[PDB]
Amino acid sequence: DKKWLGTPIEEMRRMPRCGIRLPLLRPSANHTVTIRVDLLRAGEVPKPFPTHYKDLWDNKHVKMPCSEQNLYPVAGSRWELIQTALLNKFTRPQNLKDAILKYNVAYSKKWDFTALIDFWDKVLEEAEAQHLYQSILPDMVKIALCLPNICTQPIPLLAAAMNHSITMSQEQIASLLANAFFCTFPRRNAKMKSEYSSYPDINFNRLFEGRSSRKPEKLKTLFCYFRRVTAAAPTGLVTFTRQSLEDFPEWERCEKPLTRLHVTYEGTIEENGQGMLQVDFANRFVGGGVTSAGLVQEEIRFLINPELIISRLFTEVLDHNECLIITGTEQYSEYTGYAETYRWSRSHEDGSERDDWQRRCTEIVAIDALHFRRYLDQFVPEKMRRELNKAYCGFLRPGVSSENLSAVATGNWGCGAFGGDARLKALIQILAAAAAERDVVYFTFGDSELMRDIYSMHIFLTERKLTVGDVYKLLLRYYNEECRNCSTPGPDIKLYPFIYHAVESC
Ligand SMILES: Nc1ncnc2c1ncn2[C@@H]1O[C@H](COP(=O)(O)OP(=O)(O)OC[C@@H]2C[C@@H](O)CN2)[C@@H](O)[C@H]1O
Repeated sequence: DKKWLGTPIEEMRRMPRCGIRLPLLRPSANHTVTIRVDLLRAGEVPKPFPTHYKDLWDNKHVKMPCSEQNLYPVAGSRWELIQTALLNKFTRPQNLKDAILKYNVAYSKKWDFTALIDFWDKVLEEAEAQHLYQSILPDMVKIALCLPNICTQPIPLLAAAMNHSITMSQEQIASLLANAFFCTFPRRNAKMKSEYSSYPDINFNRLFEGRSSRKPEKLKTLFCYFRRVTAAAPTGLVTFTRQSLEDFPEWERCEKPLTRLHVTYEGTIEENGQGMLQVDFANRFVGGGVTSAGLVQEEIRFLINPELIISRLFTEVLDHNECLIITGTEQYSEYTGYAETYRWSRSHEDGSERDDWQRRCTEIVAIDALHFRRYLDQFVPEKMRRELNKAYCGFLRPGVSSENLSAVATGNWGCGAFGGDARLKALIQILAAAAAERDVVYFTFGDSELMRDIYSMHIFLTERKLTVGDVYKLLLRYYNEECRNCSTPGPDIKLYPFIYHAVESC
């Protein structure tokens, strides 16, 4: 045999149908809202609040390109320079390189534009190139230069240990991302920077470097988005929430029972996870290498739903106890392949319903696993506890009862690029979801043996009525008996065989 095992997917909970009704949208101490809630209507472009541009240039807010404090030593206005540079007509790729470098002179040797030049000159056909420089690029410039009429309210940084939300319009995000494309955000470039060293890259200069064969596919994917959002203004909202928990369960003592499992070797988190909490296998610097050379699970999601990318403008590097939750991003592209075989396939028309805040009914959580360079390192209790607490923070929704929480749509978190063991991580996610009172929908991404192994272990543990704490104690025993005093690189016996023996022996 079967393509899926466990509980039928029809019997799992989904949004917004399992959704609480939303409370009224309102600005508060822990929620920044950048549009007029009183004027928010389905099918209408949201109105910025406030009506006129207000600037903050300080250690707690985004440094906007259009700030009067964005100055260049000649002090002149850098925003005036950006406007003059970008309002020239482009007919050849050198023109675009030269424009970006007019307000980035310190990087005129360091930033390579080979990928941009090759895309324009050596990938596109003539009519496609013409469309790019006659239509798409000038439309992008115009939405970028409208920034102070669109993003009128200062955007707070979602800094370390903040529990805070930002809700902004898809139109505001389009203007911001056009700016990132033209690399206009100040103080976000120097490799020896201080203020923003703990923030991800936002400006898109590394998208334009080198000769990776995947750069044309990343550019096709982003130009699909920019072509659609400059042609017809998008009408919905997107919320970005930083969440930080203080109190974690005492896992060894947790008496909660396991929840339900559906596990399948067909399908993906993004297509088969509708109405479910969709996991992003993140970097602690959210978005990973999306605007540089990365092209695995996180980067692909950030390309096909590009509104995710703007999280990099204001989300500080995640600590152990933190996650980011993004609600309302839209899917603009379809893809084939993965990593070095990734291709843009076509435009996607998102058919998601919107909630009462005009957000697409798509909820994504970024949780970063640890990057293990040795196999045995992940079985150390400290490290197991770390992964449990991370996943718990991602799954937990303080205030909300269990019957209003959708299933988690997840899979082989930490077990590709980050070197984790899928059988351990599967159990870690099962326990975290149990403590958060959510069911699990687990995609094994073509591994049919792994599907049968996860199913068999879950139903073994469930039938014996083992608690979260019972299971965690078995993890601690595997560590003590097979890993702690182990000389060799791999242990003598595997986790699942150990568990079956320990329980059946008792
Ligand atoms: N779309 C997908 N749906 C379900 N599973 C997927 C999907 N895409 C990839 N996978 C599976 O998930 C595994 C792990 O994906 P990776 O992206 O390598 O994740 P992980 O090891 O946590 O690496 C984290 C870093 C940090 C990110 O910025 C970039 N990659 C892959 O080896 C596949 O088996």
